[PDB]
Amino acid sequence: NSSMTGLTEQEAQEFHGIFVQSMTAFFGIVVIAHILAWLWRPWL
Amino acid sequence: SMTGLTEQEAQEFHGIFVQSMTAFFGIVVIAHILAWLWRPWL
Amino acid sequence: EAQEFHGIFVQSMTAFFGIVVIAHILAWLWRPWL
Amino acid sequence: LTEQEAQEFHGIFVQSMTAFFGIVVIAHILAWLWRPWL
Amino acid sequence: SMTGLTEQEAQEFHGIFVQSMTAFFGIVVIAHILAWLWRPWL
Amino acid sequence: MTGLTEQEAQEFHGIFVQSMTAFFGIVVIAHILAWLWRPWL
Amino acid sequence: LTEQEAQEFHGIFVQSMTAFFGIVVIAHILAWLWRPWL
Amino acid sequence: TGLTEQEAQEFHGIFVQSMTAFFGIVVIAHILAWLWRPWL
Amino acid sequence: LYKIWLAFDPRMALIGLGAFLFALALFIHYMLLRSPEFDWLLGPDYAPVTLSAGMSALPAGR
Amino acid sequence: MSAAITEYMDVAQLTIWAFWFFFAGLIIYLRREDKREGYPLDSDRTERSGGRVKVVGFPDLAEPKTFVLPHNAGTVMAPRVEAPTSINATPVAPFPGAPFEPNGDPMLSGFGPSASPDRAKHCDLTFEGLPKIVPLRVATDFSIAERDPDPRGMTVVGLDGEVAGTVSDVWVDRSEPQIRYLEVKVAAGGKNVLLPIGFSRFDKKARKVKVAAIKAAHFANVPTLAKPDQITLYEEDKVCAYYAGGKLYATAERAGPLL
Amino acid sequence: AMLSFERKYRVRGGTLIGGDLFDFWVGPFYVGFFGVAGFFFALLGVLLIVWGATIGPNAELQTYNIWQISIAPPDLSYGLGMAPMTEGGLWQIITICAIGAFVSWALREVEICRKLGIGFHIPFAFAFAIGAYLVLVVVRPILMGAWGHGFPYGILSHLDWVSNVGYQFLHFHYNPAHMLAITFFFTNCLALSMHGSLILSVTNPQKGEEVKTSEHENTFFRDIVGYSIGALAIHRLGLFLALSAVFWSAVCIVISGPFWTRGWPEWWNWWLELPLW
Amino acid sequence: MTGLTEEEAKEFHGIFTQSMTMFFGIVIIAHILAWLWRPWL
Amino acid sequence: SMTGLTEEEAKEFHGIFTQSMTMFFGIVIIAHILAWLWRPWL
Amino acid sequence: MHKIWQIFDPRRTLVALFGFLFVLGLLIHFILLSSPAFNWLSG
Amino acid sequence: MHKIWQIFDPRRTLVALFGFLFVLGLLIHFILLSSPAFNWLSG
Amino acid sequence: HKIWQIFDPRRTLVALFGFLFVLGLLIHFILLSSPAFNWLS
Amino acid sequence: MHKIWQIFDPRRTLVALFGFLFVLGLLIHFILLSSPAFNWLSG
Amino acid sequence: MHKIWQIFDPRRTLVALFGFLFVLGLLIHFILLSSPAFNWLSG
Amino acid sequence: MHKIWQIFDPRRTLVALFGFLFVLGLLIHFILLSSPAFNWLSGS
Amino acid sequence: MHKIWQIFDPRRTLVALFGFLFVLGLLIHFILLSSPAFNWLSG
Amino acid sequence: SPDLWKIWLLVDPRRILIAVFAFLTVLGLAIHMILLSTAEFNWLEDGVP
Amino acid sequence: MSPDLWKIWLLVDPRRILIAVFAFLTVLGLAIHMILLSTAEFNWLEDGVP
Ligand code: BCL
Ligand code: BCL
Ligand code: BCL
Ligand code: BCL
Ligand code: BCL
Ligand code: BCL
Ligand code: BCL
Ligand SMILES: CC[C@H]1c2cc3[nH]c4c(c3C)C(=O)[C@H](C(=O)OC)c4c3nc(cc4[nH]c(cc(n2)[C@@H]1C)c(C(C)=O)c4C)[C@@H](C)[C@@H]3CCC(=O)OC/C=C(\C)CCC[C@H](C)CCC[C@H](C)CCCC(C)C
Ligand SMILES: [Ca+2]
Ligand SMILES: [Ca+2]
Repeated sequence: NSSMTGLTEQEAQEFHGIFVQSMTAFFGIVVIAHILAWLWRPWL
Repeated sequence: SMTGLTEQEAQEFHGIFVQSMTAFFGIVVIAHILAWLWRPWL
Repeated sequence: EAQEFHGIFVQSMTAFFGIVVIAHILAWLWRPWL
Repeated sequence: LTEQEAQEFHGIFVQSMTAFFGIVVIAHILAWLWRPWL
Repeated sequence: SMTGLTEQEAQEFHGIFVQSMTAFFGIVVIAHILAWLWRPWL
Repeated sequence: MTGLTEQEAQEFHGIFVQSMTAFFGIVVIAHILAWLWRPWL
Repeated sequence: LTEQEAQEFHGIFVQSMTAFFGIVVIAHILAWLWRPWL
Repeated sequence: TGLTEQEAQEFHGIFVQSMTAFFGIVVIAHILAWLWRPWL
Repeated sequence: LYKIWLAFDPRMALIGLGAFLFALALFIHYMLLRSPEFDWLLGPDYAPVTLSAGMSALPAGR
Repeated sequence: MSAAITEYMDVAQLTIWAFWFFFAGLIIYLRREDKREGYPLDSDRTERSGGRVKVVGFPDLAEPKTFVLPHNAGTVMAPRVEAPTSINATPVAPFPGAPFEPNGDPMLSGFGPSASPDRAKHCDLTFEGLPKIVPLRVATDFSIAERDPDPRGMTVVGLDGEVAGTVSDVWVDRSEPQIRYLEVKVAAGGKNVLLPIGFSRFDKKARKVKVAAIKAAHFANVPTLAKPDQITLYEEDKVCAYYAGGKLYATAERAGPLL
Repeated sequence: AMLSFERKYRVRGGTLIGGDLFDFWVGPFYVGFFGVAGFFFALLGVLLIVWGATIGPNAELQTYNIWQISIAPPDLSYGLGMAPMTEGGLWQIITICAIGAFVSWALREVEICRKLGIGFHIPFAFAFAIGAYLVLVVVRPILMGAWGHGFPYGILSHLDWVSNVGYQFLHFHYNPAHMLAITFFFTNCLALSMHGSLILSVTNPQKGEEVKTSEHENTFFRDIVGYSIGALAIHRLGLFLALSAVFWSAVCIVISGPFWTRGWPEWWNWWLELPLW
Repeated sequence: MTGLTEEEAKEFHGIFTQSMTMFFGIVIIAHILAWLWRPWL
Repeated sequence: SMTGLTEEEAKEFHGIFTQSMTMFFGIVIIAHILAWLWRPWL
Repeated sequence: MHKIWQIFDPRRTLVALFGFLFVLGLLIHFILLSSPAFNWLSG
Repeated sequence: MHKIWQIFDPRRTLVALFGFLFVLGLLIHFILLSSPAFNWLSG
Repeated sequence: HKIWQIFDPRRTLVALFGFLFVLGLLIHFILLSSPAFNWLS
Repeated sequence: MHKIWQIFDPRRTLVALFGFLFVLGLLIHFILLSSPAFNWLSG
Repeated sequence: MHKIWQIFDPRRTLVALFGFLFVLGLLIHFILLSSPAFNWLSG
Repeated sequence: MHKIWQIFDPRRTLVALFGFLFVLGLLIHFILLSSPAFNWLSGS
Repeated sequence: MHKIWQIFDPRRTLVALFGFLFVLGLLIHFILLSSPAFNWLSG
Repeated sequence: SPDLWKIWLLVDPRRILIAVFAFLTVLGLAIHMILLSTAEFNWLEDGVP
Repeated sequence: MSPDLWKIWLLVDPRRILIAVFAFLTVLGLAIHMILLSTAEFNWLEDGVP
């Protein structure tokens, strides 16, 4: 029949590719923001 | 896919969405530059 | 038609923004906030 | 709902609006003389 | 013709609606003139 | 639409107007007497 | 429900009640030894 | 309850056996509790 | 402007207008009663009580 | 025994926390009872997986419970499974959550406010086994209260004030003595159709029944009953749903918006 | 998702405002125009509540304890004007957002009623709850002459408001409209337990029994109290009791302060001073 | 009783075990850092 | 029968349920041994 | 002017009017009684 | 501009517009009364 | 100009007019809450 | 007494009994904690 | 990223985003109005 | 004596008896804990 | 890990994920603003 | 008990696992919170180290 | 834990367990952080260090 979501290997692979790339860019900005925040005011 | 849009029209919407979003970000960046000149918060 | 309406929807905004700009210019003359 | 009964409504609507705005202006001028707010 | 009045019934109603309104407004003006003499507010 | 004829409405309105005027007449006299007793303005 | 089950349940009920009362009597004897209330 | 005597004898056998096991460690717990701090 | 009575029921328009005007009149009369300056129920010869020797009508608050 | 359990804990704090554990358990129980109807859910999540994923949320479904109907009318399970049903409408837009536009004539579509399930095709029975909703012609000992106007002979008018027919008979509930339906003789083909009392506005002074739901011309397509002197639970829903569709389909202005 | 019988009811139309633009569903919810407006009214109000908690009464008293979070109305010295954001102005904006959210919720129910072709009893009943809220934060503060008479937005702080307003009349139990409102509330709770019990006891009968009929329901309470109101009328009665309780609660608070300033027991002096005794 | 085959049950378990292990790995590193920053026992 | 579980499945489930419960108890015992070393309560 | 009675039922508009005037008359008298400036029963 | 009355019903538009102007008029009067500097029912 | 194929231009004007009026009210009230910019004093 | 399961459902009885024992176990532990003599959590 | 519109329909998304941005903009302005050091209407 | 179970249902009697006895037993223990003379958890 | 999207609906995941991140982002900013040590708008 | 595995013939060994996991978590939360309430076993406010 | 620990996913739905564990861990993580912030010893935003 199909998977639990109706997505094949290629569909899941394609979404995962964009998902991890967007998540990587989001985490990249987050890391830069926390570096700037640490320079502004260290918390630990 | 699960929206009723094809790849061609979803691409067409994305172009208008991005250009509008870019113009919004540009006005925002200018706004914060002016706000920083008016009264810096850091 | 999404183009004919856009010709008058945008036309109305410019009149509204122009009055808005005039009001804010007068408001700034009355009392600056920055 | 055709132009014959849509142009008649516009003529009454604008005439009422102009008359409503005309006395509104008079009220504010009188209000300004009574107690200016600026 | 939403209600059922014709061009004649509606004009007869409007004829004395104005007259009643004029009578009502005239008393109102007298009331406010008398109210002004008793105790002006402006 | 109610059922009253135009002629029958004339009969009611004539009595209504006279009765309303009579009630207002007593009311006006009552306020005139009240004003003579103790003016309220 | 029937007549024959009545004596069957009653025999087990009586024995179960007798055993329960037996423990109760022992507990009260111990309770009296620990701290008499009369 | 639709439970004939065939299946009401081994459920009881486990139930009694489990109850004895449960009561067995209860007694040990109370013996330890009594040694720690007697209540009578 | 008979067009108004073509689209609005005369019985409902008068009931609504009469109720509106009566409600408006009651509201405005009360608005005058709220202000002691225009509270005619205090009497034509109303004179506020005179506070002397450190009297205060109200207790001190915030 | 004291009020203090620890330096900070006390009996009142334990009691309120004990309630929250019970209340959490109670809500789970109630939510489980809620999900005895209309579950498992119908979703694109299930449709796209080919029925591999059942949408039930949390808590999941309970075991089926049995309702033994009186007069051996059968036993109905509350968390049952119903056959798939096809709607008589098409989506206005393909995105999920979009509504549907009824096909054909909306009044006769059986969709939206005119939609109705297929109830059991047997009459609702009184405690003694007689049909409950029957006309006054067979409930002879039933009668209209003396102080109330008799609906028989009243004129039935539609949404637009046009005459639709006359009340030929009154259908009453035998178990609880109240009016349920007005049997209206349609003055277009002389066919008697039922009018639920919930869609009837009596005008006692003019002896007129006002039906704001549908027009006078719509009374010709009211669903009819197989037996003239009794109505099944299946037919009650069909009659009531048809009038309900009128509240949205009778006039173009009823679909909205106001502005 | 949607209920297994729900798809045949998801029809376009019935919107009061917006037409096809907002006529859709998000999960189980129907949104419509007022769902969009109601959501962002609620979103802004909630975010300003969190911000009000973030600044707190002051820096030292600021707390995120959900019991202690409190957004207070302005001082009475501000009257009916707007107050600064940290001096009650936040409460005024949140109140406006709350009114927008509640009315949008009621109007969204109207659109849902129109879609389903059912009566409008539910939005009508909800309007009473909205009206009671409007009396508390709009009508009574306006009659009293200050927005500071509204209750603060806090889980426990609005109880302190109720306590102190109650003792502004020295014994609030003697408020005659309060007594009537409580009678309806207590009667409603009694009627709800009776109705819930009767439905459950009939559809879930004794072991090895069939589902009872409407005759059993009528017979049951006739056997107890000698009267049965009927299957339809108990829902009228329950609605009437619940709405009457809220109506008389709105009356009881709007007469406390605006239309009565003495202690509430003193109001009964009209009865004690009758010349009959 | 879930519609999951034998292979998917093993396959899901394999990825689940890895993901849980990596999550537990990060948690352990975080707690080691937390312990160095401010020990609680 | 009652649970749709056969005699062989119940034997299978019980063996690993006991194994998982035994390992969970083992972690618990270690935790309480450490807790007793840290701060005894008896 | 007389045609207003073809619109409003004369029976209902007289019971409503008389009841309104009676309530209004009672309201005004009670308002004056509660006003010390116009209370005529204080002697 | 003149043909905009074919899309928006003039009866419903006028009803909504007058409801808006009335509520707005009350609001402004309410604001002025609430402000002691422009309360004309004082002084 | 393609925004009108996803938004009905007649429903949008009502929402747009409702939005702008609400926004204009909020700004006026915010200015009234500010003593420096309260013009009714 | 094996016959006691003829009238008591083994599934219903077992879960009810285990729930009964748990709350009783909580009740007795908490009663002991409330008693200062038997409170093992205090120093 | 154009395939995000194959996941999120431009109908529900474009009006949700504008509402979220407007509430976010209002919230930040309210936050600044509530901060004395950044209240531009203080004078 | 054995004839009592003809009218009284043994299934209903047992559950009511067990519920009654447990409440009675719980009540008596609570009463004794309330009385300082018989409170065994006071340490004296 | 690409097979997680054969378990979870990507559309339902993104809405839940984006909604959580936005709430989490607001939460941390609010927490910082509630502490005077990290409030960047106080001066 | 010679045959304890027979328990899984009357209680579903799926909702039992969910109930056990939920029950153990709640009990574990409760005991931690009880210890936190104690001035002796509160490991976050005891000042050690 | 035996080569048959994978049998659990035949009993419990992997998707519902994953949703339950993710929601539980997120709530638990928020709860523990909030508990630490509520203590003067472990509130890292108000300890004044550095
Ligand atoms: C008070 C003195 C000590 C302390 C004394 C103890 C003692 C004594 C115990 C714990 C136990 C626990 N403590 Mg501790 N603990 C302290 C402070 C903490 C703090 C904190 C931030 O301060 C936290 C978050 C915890 C958290 C924990 C959990 C790891 C554990 C309870 C889990 C549970 O209920 O599973 C129940 C729910 C389940 C679903 C269990 C499932 C069992 C499965 C089948 C077995 C494999 C598990 C699988 C791999 C998933 C992992 C889950 C684990 C249970 C963690 N402790 C202080 C510092 N703590 C208990 C423990 O060791 O449990 C393991 C325990 O006995
Ligand atoms: C010392 C205090 C006094 C006292 C002083 C007061 C004061 C002051 C008040 C009352 C009010 C009430 N008192 Mg009293 N009262 C006292 C003692 C009592 C006793 C008692 C046993 O002694 C009782 C039974 C009552 C009962 C009552 C009720 C009649 C009434 C509260 C109900 C109500 O108003 O509904 C109204 C319901 C609402 C206002 C709810 C509004 C709902 C809104 C529209 C929806 C909100 C949606 C929400 C945000 C959704 C959140 C989303 C979630 C995810 C779900 N009082 C004592 C003697 N009492 C109140 C009243 O009458 O107000 C009208 C009131 O103000
Ligand atoms: C003493 C207080 C310390 C502190 C001590 C700790 C300790 C100890 C821990 C954390 C942990 C976390 N801290 Mg910290 N933390 C502090 C201050 C912060 C602040 C802040 C603004 O001050 C924030 C926002 C955070 C936030 C976080 C999160 C990154 C993390 C909890 C995530 C979670 O709940 O997963 C729950 C949600 C899920 C698990 C869903 C996600 C499922 C994913 C998809 C699993 C995929 C597996 C795959 C193989 C990839 C693995 C990658 C890892 C899972 C990351 N901390 C201060 C400085 N913090 C925990 C952690 O490290 O977790 C990683 C942890 O143990
Ligand atoms: C406060 C100063 C004065 C005072 C100032 C005033 C002023 C000013 C007025 C009154 C008026 C009235 N006063 Mg006074 N009044 C005072 C103290 C009193 C006391 C008292 C015990 O102290 C009493 C009992 C009254 C009583 C009255 C009523 C006679 C009258 C109210 C009429 C009404 O309500 O219409 C309700 C009744 C109806 C609407 C019935 C309608 C009848 C119509 C007109 C047709 C029927 C006519 C006839 C009755 C019947 C013939 C035909 C029939 C149909 C068959 N006053 C004090 C002392 N009073 C009012 C008045 O005079 O009205 C006439 C008035 O304007
Ligand atoms: C503060 C200084 C002055 C003052 C300064 C001003 C200024 C400046 C203005 C006014 C204006 C007004 N003032 Mg002023 N005003 C003062 C004191 C007062 C007092 C008082 C008792 O003190 C009153 C009663 C008023 C009253 C008024 C109104 C006459 C007018 C507002 C009309 C309006 O809002 O139209 C809106 C209402 C409608 C258009 C009708 C609403 C219809 C109904 C109510 C709604 C339902 C609609 C229905 C269902 C369908 C209708 C369809 C059609 C019938 C076809 N002012 C003080 C003394 N005032 C304004 C004006 O002049 O307007 C002409 C104006 O600009
Ligand atoms: C006050 C002095 C002591 C103390 C004195 C006692 C005494 C005395 C007793 C306990 C008992 C218990 N104590 Mg202690 N206990 C103390 C403090 C604690 C603390 C704590 C936070 O400090 C905790 C968590 C506990 C926890 C416990 C439980 C292990 C146990 C209650 C079981 C129960 O409620 O069953 C209710 C729940 C059920 C019955 C569910 C049924 C499921 C279980 C698995 C039944 C199995 C049956 C059988 C054994 C199966 C095995 C068969 C074979 C394998 C074939 N105690 C203090 C320190 N404690 C009791 C006990 O030992 O019981 C075993 C007991 O008698
Ligand atoms: C110490 C306090 C510092 C500060 C320190 C930090 C630190 C540290 C961080 C931020 C972060 C953020 N800060 Mg900051 N920040 C401060 C003051 C502010 C102020 C203000 C008015 O004072 C504002 C408005 C912000 C706002 C922001 C956001 C831009 C961002 C959090 C977004 C988010 O939660 O996404 C979650 C919500 C979503 C993801 C919803 C998404 C909606 C749409 C539909 C999805 C599109 C996805 C897109 C395709 C891909 C996203 C990533 C892209 C690569 C851009 N900060 C002060 C000065 N701030 C975080 C950040 O940088 O994240 C990027 C972060 O780590
Ligand atoms: C009038 C009879 C009773 C009644 C009826 C009633 N209530 C109703 C309805 C009806 C018929 C609905 O149809 C509607 C509903 O959807 O019910 C499920 C509703 C409802 N009644 C609710 C609550 C409620 N009703 C109450 C009372 C009553 N409701 C009466 C007793 C109370 C009380 C007594 O306190 C509460 C809390 C909701 C569950 C729901 C309406 C939901 C709603 O309006 O949603 C929009 C708002 C949000 C989603 C979030 C709030 C947004 C705000 C901006 C936040 C600020 C709120 C507030 C100003 C501050 C916080 C309050 C403090 C006191 C803590
Ligand atoms: Ca420590
Ligand atoms: Ca720090």
